[PDB]
Amino acid sequence: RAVLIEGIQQEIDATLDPLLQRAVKKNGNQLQLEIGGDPIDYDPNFKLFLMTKLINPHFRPEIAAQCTIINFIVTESGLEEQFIAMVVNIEKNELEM
Amino acid sequence: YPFNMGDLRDSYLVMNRYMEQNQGGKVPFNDLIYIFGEIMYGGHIVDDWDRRLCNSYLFNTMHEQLFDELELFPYIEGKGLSFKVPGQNPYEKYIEHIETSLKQETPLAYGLHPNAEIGFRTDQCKTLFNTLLELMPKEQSRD
Amino acid sequence: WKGAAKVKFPEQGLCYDYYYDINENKWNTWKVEDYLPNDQPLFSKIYVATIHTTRLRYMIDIHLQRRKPILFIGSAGTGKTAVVRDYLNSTRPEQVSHKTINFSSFTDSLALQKNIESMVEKKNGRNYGSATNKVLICFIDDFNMPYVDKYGTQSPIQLLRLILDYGSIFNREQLEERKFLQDLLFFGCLNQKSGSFTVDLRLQRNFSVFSMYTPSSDVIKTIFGSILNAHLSTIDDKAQKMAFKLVEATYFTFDKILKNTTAFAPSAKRFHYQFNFRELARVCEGICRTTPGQYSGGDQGKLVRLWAHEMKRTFEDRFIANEHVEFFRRYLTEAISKCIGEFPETENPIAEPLIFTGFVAAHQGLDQQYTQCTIPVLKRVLDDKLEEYNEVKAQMNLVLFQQAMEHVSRICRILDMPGNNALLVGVGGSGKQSLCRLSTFINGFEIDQLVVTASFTINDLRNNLQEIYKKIAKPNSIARVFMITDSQIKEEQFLIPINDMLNSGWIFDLFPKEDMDSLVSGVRNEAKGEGVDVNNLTALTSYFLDKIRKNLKVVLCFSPVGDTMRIRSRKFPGIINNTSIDWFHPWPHEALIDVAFRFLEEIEFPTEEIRQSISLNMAKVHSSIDTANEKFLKLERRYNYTTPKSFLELIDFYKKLLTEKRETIQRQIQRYEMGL
Amino acid sequence: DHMYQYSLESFITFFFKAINRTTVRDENRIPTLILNIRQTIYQWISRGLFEKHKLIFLTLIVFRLMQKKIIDVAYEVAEMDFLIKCPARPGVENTLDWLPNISWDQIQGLINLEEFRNFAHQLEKEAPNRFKDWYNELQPEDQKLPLDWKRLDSMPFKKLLVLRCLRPDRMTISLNNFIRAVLPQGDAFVEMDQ
Amino acid sequence: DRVEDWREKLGRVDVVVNEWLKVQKNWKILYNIFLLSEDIRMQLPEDTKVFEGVDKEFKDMMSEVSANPSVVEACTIERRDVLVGWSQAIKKCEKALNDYLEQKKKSFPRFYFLSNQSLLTILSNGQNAPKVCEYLGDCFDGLKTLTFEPPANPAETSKVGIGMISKDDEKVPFSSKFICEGAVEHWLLNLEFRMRETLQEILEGAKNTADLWDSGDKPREEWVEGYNAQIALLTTTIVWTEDVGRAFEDLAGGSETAMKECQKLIEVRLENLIKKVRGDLHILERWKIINIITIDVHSRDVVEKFVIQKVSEAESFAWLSQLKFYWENKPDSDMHLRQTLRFPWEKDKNKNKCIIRIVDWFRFYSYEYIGNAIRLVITPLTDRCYITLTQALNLTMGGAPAGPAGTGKTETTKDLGRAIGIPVMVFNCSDQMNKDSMAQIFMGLSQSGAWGCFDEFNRISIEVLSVVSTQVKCVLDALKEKKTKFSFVEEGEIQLQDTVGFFITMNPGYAGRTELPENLKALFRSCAMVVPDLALICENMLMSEGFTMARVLSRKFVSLYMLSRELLSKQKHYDWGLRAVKSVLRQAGKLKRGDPDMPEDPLLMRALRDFNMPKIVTDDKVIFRRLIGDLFPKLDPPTKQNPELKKIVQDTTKKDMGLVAEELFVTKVVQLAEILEVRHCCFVIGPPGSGKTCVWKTLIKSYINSGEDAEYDTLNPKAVTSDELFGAYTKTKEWKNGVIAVIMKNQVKNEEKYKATHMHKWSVLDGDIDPEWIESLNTVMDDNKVLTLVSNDRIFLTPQMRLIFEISNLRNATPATVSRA
Ligand SMILES: Nc1ncnc2c1ncn2[C@@H]1O[C@H](COP(=O)(O)OP(=O)(O)OP(=O)(O)O)[C@@H](O)[C@H]1O
Ligand SMILES: Nc1ncnc2c1ncn2[C@@H]1O[C@H](COP(=O)(O)OP(=O)(O)O)[C@@H](O)[C@H]1O
Ligand SMILES: Nc1ncnc2c1ncn2[C@@H]1O[C@H](COP(=O)(O)OP(=O)(O)O)[C@@H](O)[C@H]1O
Ligand SMILES: [Mg+2]
Ligand SMILES: [Mg+2]
Ligand SMILES: [Mg+2]
Repeated sequence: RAVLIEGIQQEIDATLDPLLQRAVKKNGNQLQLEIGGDPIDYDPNFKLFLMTKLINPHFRPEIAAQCTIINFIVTESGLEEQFIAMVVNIEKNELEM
Repeated sequence: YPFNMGDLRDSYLVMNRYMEQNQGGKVPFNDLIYIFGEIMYGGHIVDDWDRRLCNSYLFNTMHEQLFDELELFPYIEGKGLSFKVPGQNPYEKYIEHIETSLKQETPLAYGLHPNAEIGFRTDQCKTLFNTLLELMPKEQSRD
Repeated sequence: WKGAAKVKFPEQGLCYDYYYDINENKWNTWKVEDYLPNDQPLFSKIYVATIHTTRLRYMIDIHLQRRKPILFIGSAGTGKTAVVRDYLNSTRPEQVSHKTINFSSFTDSLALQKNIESMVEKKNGRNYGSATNKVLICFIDDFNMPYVDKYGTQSPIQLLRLILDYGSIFNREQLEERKFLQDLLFFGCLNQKSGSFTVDLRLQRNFSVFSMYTPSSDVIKTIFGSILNAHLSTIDDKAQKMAFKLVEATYFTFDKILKNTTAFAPSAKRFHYQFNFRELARVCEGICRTTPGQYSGGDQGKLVRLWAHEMKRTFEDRFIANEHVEFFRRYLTEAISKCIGEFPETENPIAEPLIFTGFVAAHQGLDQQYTQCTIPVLKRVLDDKLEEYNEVKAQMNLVLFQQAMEHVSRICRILDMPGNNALLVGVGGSGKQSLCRLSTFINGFEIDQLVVTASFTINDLRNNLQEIYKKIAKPNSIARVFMITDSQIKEEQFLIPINDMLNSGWIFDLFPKEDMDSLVSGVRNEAKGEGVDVNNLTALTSYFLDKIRKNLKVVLCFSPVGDTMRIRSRKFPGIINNTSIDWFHPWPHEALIDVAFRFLEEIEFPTEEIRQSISLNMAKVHSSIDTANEKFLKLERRYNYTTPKSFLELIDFYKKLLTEKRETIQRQIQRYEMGL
Repeated sequence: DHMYQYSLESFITFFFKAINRTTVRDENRIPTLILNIRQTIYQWISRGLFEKHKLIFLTLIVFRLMQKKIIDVAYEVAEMDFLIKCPARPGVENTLDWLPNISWDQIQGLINLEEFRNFAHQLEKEAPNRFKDWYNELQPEDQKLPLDWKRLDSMPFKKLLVLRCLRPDRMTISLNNFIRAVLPQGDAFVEMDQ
Repeated sequence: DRVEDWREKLGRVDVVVNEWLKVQKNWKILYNIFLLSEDIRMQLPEDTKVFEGVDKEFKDMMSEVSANPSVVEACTIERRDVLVGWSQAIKKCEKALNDYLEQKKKSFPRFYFLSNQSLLTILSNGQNAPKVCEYLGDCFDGLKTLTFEPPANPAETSKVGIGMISKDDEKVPFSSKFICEGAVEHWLLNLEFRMRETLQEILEGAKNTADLWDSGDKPREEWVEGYNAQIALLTTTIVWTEDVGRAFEDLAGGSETAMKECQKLIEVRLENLIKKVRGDLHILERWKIINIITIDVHSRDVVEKFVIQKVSEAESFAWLSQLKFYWENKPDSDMHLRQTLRFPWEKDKNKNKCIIRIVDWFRFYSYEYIGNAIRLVITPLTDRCYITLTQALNLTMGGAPAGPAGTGKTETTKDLGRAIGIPVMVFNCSDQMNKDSMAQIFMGLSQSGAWGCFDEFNRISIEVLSVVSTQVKCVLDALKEKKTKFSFVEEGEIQLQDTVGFFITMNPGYAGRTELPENLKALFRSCAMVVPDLALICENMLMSEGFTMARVLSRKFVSLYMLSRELLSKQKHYDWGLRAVKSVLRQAGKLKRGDPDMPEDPLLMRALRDFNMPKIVTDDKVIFRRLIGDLFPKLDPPTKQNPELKKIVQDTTKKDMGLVAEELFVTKVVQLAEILEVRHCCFVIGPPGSGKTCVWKTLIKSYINSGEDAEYDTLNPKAVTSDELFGAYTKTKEWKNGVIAVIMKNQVKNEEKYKATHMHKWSVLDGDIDPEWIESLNTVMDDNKVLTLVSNDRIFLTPQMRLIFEISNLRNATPATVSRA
């Protein structure tokens, strides 16, 4: 179905670089991408989430283009905007249902 | 220096063992200050200026006049705190006598000057604004 | 030293420029043999004698007559290697036997011993010298480079201090055998400001040290003056007087770069900004390409452009910051107002669309020109040649916008210059790899890229390299290019072979000495045809190395990110100095609108006015991120980065999302129209 | 300090607890909801805090309310920065007999704040008559500077600024007095669990 | 369903495969314990016959599976349940041994300090006595082995013991023949007692002849020769406590001189004993006499301190504090209450017993042989560290000496115990200590009245450390109640000998520290350990090397080296630490033994100046020469110049080298020759371009032109890799002879550097010294002339072979590496 890769702070391993390339090689009917030493078959509807527990990360520009960066950081007005929806659900529970 | 109730208990067990052997004979304060000061508060102290201090306290309190009422507070000549060692009374009286010593905390109790407290309050204020500085968030968030 | 007791100097000269003649007893001044023009195609073989180069040639003969090892110490591009590489070439082959050891940082005490053991024969007993008492020169170049361990002691250097003093290298197999070495000299070529700035004073003692000074206003005028005056005596009788005028300028500009250190100085970020002889050589090489027919006549304007361009594309290329590109063009239009002094019109010979290319003449059917095309002539030829590369090789679709047009132009130029290896620095996704493959196909050359698996070894690289060196060494050979990238170099060891290929000829010990006695033999039937001396076996080996150097181009393709290039440049001297750098900037606004519009073709749009208009907003968005990305680095510490590949993957996604969205409606609307 | 680490998940329960303990039904709720949440979160943290950090944490709150301007207090950005770290500029040897050199060195820092630019020349106008008399007195935070620097007493944060510079001993009591005045139900925050 | 059947088959294979590896490994151990041990076989006849029935099966079942090799064919649920059948029965015949070993540890409680492997070996060779004795070196402080009477039948090993041998080969004869009876743990407990009996028996003979060397013809120095090191020290300290006791009794009479005469007599015996260590003696009878010096120098320092403070009363604290050793038959013996009586002389109350008093802690001397181990110098700090620990043992809690590493916390606890007589065990706690491993230590400590010092106890896992408390508490809680038999946490009913003590030597600022739970700290009376005063250690080292006025000189000495650090130009090649002191004192000692009549001041002056000059640079020569001229004010130093070697060096340098023989050059060649004559390992350091090679090369070409062919194998150490230099195993396990190491073997014999007539061979190592490279050679750099390799092949460096290191800068060098050479 999917794979979440934890840690992965910065400098993505060389074995992922072929996978990180969105390119998949079409060997007739069955699709097969070359990851690691030996190429393995690749089925559709595969997801690969990478997550980085790191305040202010630094990526090589080459990697930032190859993988889309998405910053989930609760900071300043962030929480404020969560706590409103939180409070308005508890306080005025009428006209939220 | 880590001082613990075990260190006081230890120095009681040795004091007990030394007052069971003398009995009617005069007490050996000079023997008993070394074992108190140099041995039980040797373990902790290496500085050799703190060691001179640690003994001076002990030399002051522990002598023949201790059994008569004696100002435990060092060199209170004409200050007026005068916290004494209680005379012969029931045990219960000793705990009441410690509640009778003035609630007001003075550095003058330890032999330091009043103006030693004034320095501690300044050091207290200094340690607030060094911890506030460390935790002061976002640096005002610009303007 | 003009406090010199009884024997006073003549005035009007330094103490250096005077040797004491016994027969006159005067202090005559060093006499310099005026350059005679040879037909060396490699510019590295050309050697113009100066005052400094003769008074060193003497000092090398004075340290070879004795067994006193010499060390030359001077800035990265001062021409130390050339001074020694001339002397060793001019030695007698029965007196002296010369072999260079180019240190790589990774040249350990084992690797030096293998090089020295290969050089030296076996005398009687445990002794090892040359039989017939020859002098075995082991010329170290880049003496400083060897890897400085944590403590501060370079293993190969400490070995030499065991060879000079006691003369006894412990045999690394059988570590009991003393193995005494005899009749060796060592000729160092340390540059200050690279690797271990200085080597252990415990060696520099054993050596005689000889400064090689940064390029003087006279030394430049006596070298490059002598090369052009010689090479314009050819082209035309007029347009000589332009030689000294252009060489005056190429200095004037070169000086106003070195004197403004706050703009252009070698730094941690500006590690490749090293401006020394190397550049003036491949400016004076690019003017030496003028063929008599297509230049002869009034050269007041045509030359000075060819200059402006050749200058421009060995300095602009180098530069990172656009402030530095502006500073340069001010100097370059001061130089032309003083030295060339014409300021021909209101229109400067220097301009934006100044492009000179030798393949545009070829393609049409004109013979070995290096004349300027205009952009619209370059647009027809390149577009026609991309059609010709898609049709024969594996298909590569690129746009060819003016800035990518220029890039092929100034890579086809660096491949055409024989010996000169290209170095295309740019953020991964720039299409440096794709543009090189084009540039290579434009010229009659055949690109050889190694194919790295996940499990790759130094020995398998050394069979891929050895496969290429079987194709070059046959005589009627189409000069093979060698493509390397940042990803291809998995570990830092693989570079060691590559740095020895691009430094000079071919990587020492990639064959047995039985295979190389057959490769030499295949090029004996070519040498007779050239008219070069045969059965000399010194000039034939030398002539082959010149053919291998000429028929091998080494294009490496790095990115300037996280100082991975800087640490490579530090470790291997070859990479930066020996190759003609060309930097890949992010795509201009004018380019992006074109690139977007080519991909938006084969998508429907109501009034086609939209399709242009979208492609404006597709550029603006990608230009409007780069102005926010800069705002984001200044305001907070958070680093973001965009590449031209990032943009190319937007245009794809929009095209894909627009079809999906429109196909969902075109289905939905069909149901309603069918039903109505 | 280690083991003052609080989860978002744990905080959220105390934030909602505070909303569900409000007895006020929409009259002045939004005002009385804020107040209840501050006290609730404050006590929750303090119970965990050691003796020495309890005062530090309470000042952070009232300075972060000040910083975000939830409560109206006469403060300048530069003035709060100066209070949290006093730069001591040497150069002016001219002193008074009663003033320490350190106190004076801080005043030459204080004069860089546009409000207290003339505060030096003022201190050498009626020096022993007013300021010695002030500086000497026990509890000077409730006393007034009789060279018409009265106005500073009427703005509790600017006066708190002066006290650090001249007489730092009293700061820890002056701040405690200031908390109580400026913060809503401050008297209840400072007392807490006595 | 094909896959899940295959998964169940692999699932079955994984159980039976692990069951052989569980059995085979556990069988292999229990098999080896029974194999070749007819001793252990006859002891447990029930669990050995059962085991022989499980081995004979296992060999047959293994040869019946050899037909079906593959796991798929071999694996059956029948095979699995049979192997679970053995795991259960081999668990019983390992619990049988473990329960048996515990019986023999409980019978003779020093075994608890042997590794269980060594205990199994001794029990296996119960008949072969001389193999048992070998491992008593691990158990005991001294008594390495026993001597023996060569027996009747040469096939039999000798039972009859005629003497005991120390770890330095000092012999203490037994009064009669000590036979080795049937059981091992029985004749060892019989031996453990006999040790103390002989020691005790000899002390009666010592203290009778000790009162006689006051008046009688036999002096003090000639008397010490007769007896052991332990007994000749004890008897010296017993007659000191007597002397000072007779000096207080006289000073009660009013004789002011009594304490000054006491001081005079102590200081003459000390002087007369220093004149004995100067004259050529046997190395065993050096320490027997120098251990007496370090106690006598302290004896003096106490009676000085009594005369200065004017203490004219015994039972003042000053005298109670000092560690006293009495020799009385107290007719009112309080000793039966203070501790428990163990030994027969202790209970007799007719014969005189040696008793040890200090600040209301009086405990008999527990005569455990020590065998001339070196006693530490007694400092004003160590005097207090005795009060602390003694007070702790009287207050029935442990003692925790604490301070920076290098102070010797572990060594001062050991020395107190050694003085008292008691056996002191040391444990190197490595954070691998389990509950069980520690529980066994304490049980054996508790049973055999011994003292557990724990070197780096600070690195014990806070988990197991919280148990240590529960175990220590249980023992101490028993000692307060004074129970002879006490319940431990597990294996309850155990004997407690009263004299047990615990000492945790904690490095307070060491990294990876587990802070003791407050619970545990409240059982351990801490002590404050400071780096011992440099003055006191030098004052010993001076008296070791025949200096009578050592006290005064040693104050001059500490002053020089201390000021030198502060006011000279700090160099890496300077050593002003105690290590460099010892060397300069050794070379001053050889110059005292040469000319004893000369005053001590001009001789030390000369030695200090002579050896610190060649270390010292030009800038510092002019300030250092002045600094000596401050401490030694009016002493005019004459430069001691080798008159013969200086001439032959001048001749060689000119004739057969060619170099000019400058006065300052030959002075450096003479200065190298003098360094090489005493120090095997030399550093001819200097600036890059100077005469470093030429100086050692001219020395060689004098040793050739004076003595015999001095060969030299010049390797550049940094040039070759550290692996290739010493040599290491290839991919194939075959050890290659490396450069330095094959030179070190080739030089011992058979090469060009061989020993036929070569009076001085040496390998010159002319690279920069770095810590990684030199680390492998650190063994030879030290006092030991022993080189260790990766293959564990030893190369014993000859005394006529040197290591000359030619180095520009000691920038990467460790401060120790400089001191060593
Ligand atoms: N007393 C002397 N008389 C004549 N020549 C000398 C004398 N001492 C040194 N030299 C010469 O000066 C040089 C001294 O250098 P040397 O051979 O001692 O090496 P080094 O400097 O010790 O080595 P390193 O540079 O590795 O530390 C040699 O050339 C030697 O011949
Ligand atoms: N006299 C000369 N004639 C021709 N080319 C020269 C001369 N002096 C220097 N060069 C050129 O300068 C460049 C850089 O100098 P090089 O000899 O490689 O050594 P270095 O790395 O020490 O500068 C080379 O391409 C060399 O051919
Ligand atoms: N001018 C261009 N127009 C369209 N696509 C381009 C252009 N330049 C580069 N590209 C695309 O960008 C890709 C960059 O990848 P690659 O060729 O490996 O170069 P790089 O060396 O930058 O990694 C090219 O393969 C090509 O598909
Ligand atoms: Mg070069
Ligand atoms: Mg690339
Ligand atoms: Mg040398």
